[PDB]
Amino acid sequence: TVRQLESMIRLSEAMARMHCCDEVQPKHVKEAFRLLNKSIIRVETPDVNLRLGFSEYCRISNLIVLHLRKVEELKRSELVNWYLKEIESEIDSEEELINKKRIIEKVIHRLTHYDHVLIELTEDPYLVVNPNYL
Amino acid sequence: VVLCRESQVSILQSLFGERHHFSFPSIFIYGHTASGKTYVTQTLLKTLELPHVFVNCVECFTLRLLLEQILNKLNHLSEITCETFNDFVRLFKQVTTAENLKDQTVYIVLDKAEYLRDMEANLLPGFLRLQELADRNVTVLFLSEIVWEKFRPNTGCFEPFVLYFPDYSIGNLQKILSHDHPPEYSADFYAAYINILLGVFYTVCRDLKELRHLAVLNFPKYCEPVVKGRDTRKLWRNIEPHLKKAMQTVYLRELPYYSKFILIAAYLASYNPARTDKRFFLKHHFPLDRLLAILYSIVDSRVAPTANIFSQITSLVTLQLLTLVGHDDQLDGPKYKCTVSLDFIRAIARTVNFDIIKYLYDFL
Amino acid sequence: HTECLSQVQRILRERFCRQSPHSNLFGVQVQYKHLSELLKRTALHGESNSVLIIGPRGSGKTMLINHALKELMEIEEVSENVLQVHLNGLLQINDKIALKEITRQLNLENVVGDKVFGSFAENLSFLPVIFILDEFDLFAHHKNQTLLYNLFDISQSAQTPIAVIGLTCRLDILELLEKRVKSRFSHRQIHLMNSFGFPQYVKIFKEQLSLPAEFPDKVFAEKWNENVQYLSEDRSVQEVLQKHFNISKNLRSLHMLLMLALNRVTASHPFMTAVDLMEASQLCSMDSKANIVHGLSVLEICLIIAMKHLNDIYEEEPFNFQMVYNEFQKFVQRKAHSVYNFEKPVVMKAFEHLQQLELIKPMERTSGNSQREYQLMKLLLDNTQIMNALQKYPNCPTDVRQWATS
Ligand SMILES: Nc1ncnc2c1ncn2[C@@H]1O[C@H](COP(=O)(O)OP(=O)(O)OP(O)(O)=S)[C@@H](O)[C@H]1O
Ligand SMILES: Nc1ncnc2c1ncn2[C@@H]1O[C@H](COP(=O)(O)OP(=O)(O)OP(O)(O)=S)[C@@H](O)[C@H]1O
Ligand SMILES: [Mg+2]
Ligand SMILES: [Mg+2]
Repeated sequence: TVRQLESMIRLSEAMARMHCCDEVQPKHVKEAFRLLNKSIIRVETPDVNLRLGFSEYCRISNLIVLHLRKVEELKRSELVNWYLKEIESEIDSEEELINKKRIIEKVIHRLTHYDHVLIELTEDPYLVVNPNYL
Repeated sequence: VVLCRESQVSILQSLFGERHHFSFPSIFIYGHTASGKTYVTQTLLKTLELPHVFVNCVECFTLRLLLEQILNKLNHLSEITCETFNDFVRLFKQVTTAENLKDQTVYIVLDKAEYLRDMEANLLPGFLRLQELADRNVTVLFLSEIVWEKFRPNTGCFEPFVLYFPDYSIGNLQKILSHDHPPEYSADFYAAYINILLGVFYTVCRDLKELRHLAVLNFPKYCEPVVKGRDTRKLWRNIEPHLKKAMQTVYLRELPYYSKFILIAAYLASYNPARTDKRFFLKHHFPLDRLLAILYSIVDSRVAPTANIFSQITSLVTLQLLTLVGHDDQLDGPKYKCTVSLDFIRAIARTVNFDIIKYLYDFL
Repeated sequence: HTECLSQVQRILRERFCRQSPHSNLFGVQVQYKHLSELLKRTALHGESNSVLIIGPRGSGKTMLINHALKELMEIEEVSENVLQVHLNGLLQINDKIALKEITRQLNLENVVGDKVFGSFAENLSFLPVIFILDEFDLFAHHKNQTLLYNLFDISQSAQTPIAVIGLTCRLDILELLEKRVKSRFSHRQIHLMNSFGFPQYVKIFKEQLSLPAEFPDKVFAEKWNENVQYLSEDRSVQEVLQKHFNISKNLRSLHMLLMLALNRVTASHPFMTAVDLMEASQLCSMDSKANIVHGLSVLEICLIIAMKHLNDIYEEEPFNFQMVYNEFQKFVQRKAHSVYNFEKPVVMKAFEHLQQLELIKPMERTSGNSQREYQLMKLLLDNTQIMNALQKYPNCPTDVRQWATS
């Protein structure tokens, strides 16, 4: 009900106060939307095959799908280069960079050949989004 | 020709050996629907040029038909009519003595064998041990979709050699689909077509026949943009919505006035427990009479019990919308069941301007 | 070279596939001695006897009779006076057909007559002939056991000598007979059991794959005998033999395994290898259910996992299509935006296909009154089987695997 809307506003304001920001930004809204949605929650998500967490897997999938869908209105190497450009704010060492390259290569391959969300079109194959992913 | 089928062919050829050699009395081959059991064995038999009789169990729904067809085809390979299995054995022994049938193995291919267990009790055991009884260098093959575990009789019989046809994969399916490319365009064009089609539909439809049928249907729309004037992006953008519309249907390929009220009343009677009926219809606080009372309550106008409403009831029963439960002779206490989907009843209520959800006890 | 390989292939195929007679007999000395002695008594004199032989299927029941007949018929001119009749429970299912076969084999249709007349006193009044009865148990299920009673009566009568031999796999053949025939049945029973140890099984395997002394090439035969002798003590071959001996002691399975092993014998490999026997044993011992599950698709796997969850939550209770559909919808809705947007008809078709493959069976079958929907279904699989099959699935997605684990 409207009470949940007021709670959402309160949560956004709390996020804004946490970051010492005089104005509220949509990032806080996106953050609070998950917390309001989750409800039933496990202790810990299991690992996914070097292992990676389910939340990070979903985050990478969402980012790559959003970028490809935005560009729709690409190439494998170009997309990897974009991702590494976007994540430069977190990597601080060469080892972390090579780890990130390994992870993104593995994730793109896994999406291409297991989850079928990414479709290959014919060393630099074209990648397209399966038209039934929202 | 056969593609991605080389292990099984080699195994069968090794099993056969030479013409004068003997083989197993019974081989039971099982696999999936699109494994190609009929294609591979028939092509192999044609290539090796062996005396073989091909039989469909479904066509021979009676024992006499089966035996007569087998005997007639075998004679044509070299009129005869038989009635009992022993007579069939004797006539088979008589007919197998031909010079062309002297030192050669005789093969009886049976397909769709799943019905054999429903024909006769002793027919399957007799067919299993045919080589012992005839003693005339005879081999019998089985093709089926059910595992051998369910074909075992209670008394137990001569165990056939069991064989499995491997399931298909992405590469095998792509190769098979790309073999029969149309001559009017490049092979790589059809390969890309097969690639995108598999990337779209492999999740659900793995049937080779079905996927090939879909490709045949959808190719003309695939080839339009280039005719209109190797542009992968252009073709994909032009073609995606049509593929989505096609995927909407993978395996699929106005009542009278009072009839609508009868149908909705029947649905209410079926899916609403009797205890709550008055709670929904009595102004103050399944058998035919309950249906009549509910109909009288729902309709705002006074409806006379003309025979035409009973004719409507019987017509609805005939149209397989309402199922009769009780005995047909008992036409004073009849029982009915409603078999209409909920979406259909909601649509008809919308066309009637009636809100059925307000009366459904389960939803409340 | 090639000709020798072809000849040995023919000989071994005849030995295994057709079960041609062989002088070698294993652990059946006393039984065969008794049976041959009694056959000689029944042939050289006018005395009558009735015997039943009980054993598991494939234990060489027919071999004893065939060897005894080939041993004793050619002794003297008694074979001229002796007549043999063979009746099988599978071919003759009715007493009329049995009477027709008896008349035709005895070549008395000219004496008796050609028409379908039910009178049989032509033979009965006229009635040394031996009878062999394969699948003796089936005759006991006839309406009145008339044929068995008449055979026992003429055996006990003082008109003509008749010897009756029966074969049975059931151990309770005595209780399937009526009191009268049981009283008139001479309680003569022979039991055929595989009463021998594992070393004797190894000796049987070594002897069975041994070339006979009548083969043309002698040095090749000696080399073959040395090769099989060497392969006898190889621990992989002994492991395979131990596995099959634990499974079943029947010689028919051993013959089948040896035939399959010999199938992989070519010119480049004239002599077998332990790896060949390992391959044959692996080929003979694979489960069909796991293969069938492996041959499925993604949607069927999801439906099966939902079915397993239903069986776990509701302990040993049936189910229908609607509950499975509802919980599949729950699974696809909890996940944010996974690509599983399917409508009702396609899932219904998948369920129909699953029922067609006979992994799911209805209870108290009826049609018309109940649709395919709202029908009580049950699963015919075990949880460990599903887990093992899912482990070997080629391209199982992560989401469905974790849902299965949950
Ligand atoms: N391995 C294969 N190589 C080439 N063509 C194949 C192969 N498998 C199947 N096909 C083709 O697919 C067609 C349909 O396969 P089927 O032979 O009907 O499959 P099936 O295993 O016989 O299943 P049933 O018994 O007919 S329901 C065949 O007529 C072939 O043209
Ligand atoms: N004691 C034995 N000595 C030699 N060979 C044996 C012995 N017992 C069984 N066998 C062999 O086992 C194989 C299978 O026996 P079968 O003849 O098929 O059984 P069976 O006698 O026909 O019994 P049923 O019930 O009629 S199938 C044959 O090749 C026999 O030679
Ligand atoms: Mg077929
Ligand atoms: Mg036998």
